[PDB]
Amino acid sequence: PWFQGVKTPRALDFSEYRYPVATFQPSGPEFSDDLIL
Amino acid sequence: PEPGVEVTFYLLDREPLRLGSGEYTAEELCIRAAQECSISPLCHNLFALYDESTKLWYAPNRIITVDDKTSLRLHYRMRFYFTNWHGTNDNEQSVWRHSPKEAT
Repeated sequence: PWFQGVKTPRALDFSEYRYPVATFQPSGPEFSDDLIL
Repeated sequence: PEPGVEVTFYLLDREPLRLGSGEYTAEELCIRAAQECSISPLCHNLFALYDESTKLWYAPNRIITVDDKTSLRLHYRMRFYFTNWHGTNDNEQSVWRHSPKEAT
């Protein structure tokens, strides 16, 4: 039966690709100093 | 088999969590697993806990107690999934996050 049928799987063609979010840029300052009234 | 509770993942490189005592809440162990597997805080809430031997999932505020005798195996899995998240399926609209004034 299947001996006479040969065909590549249909889930092997690729198109338009894809893209996720990579990451977030780390950034933060610190410049506190404190006094009382 | 051996006495004790074990967390399990799907990556052989990450060693399983191991604990002998302590009185925990599911969110703490969840964000512990997240820290160990290095998941962004923007994405940790997609994950939860599940018991294969019970076919049930623990509550976010559920309390788990050890008594030097208890033992069970747990699975830190992602649960909330949305179909056609990708853009490969052109037959239906995909999904995306909102962006401040392309799609994220």
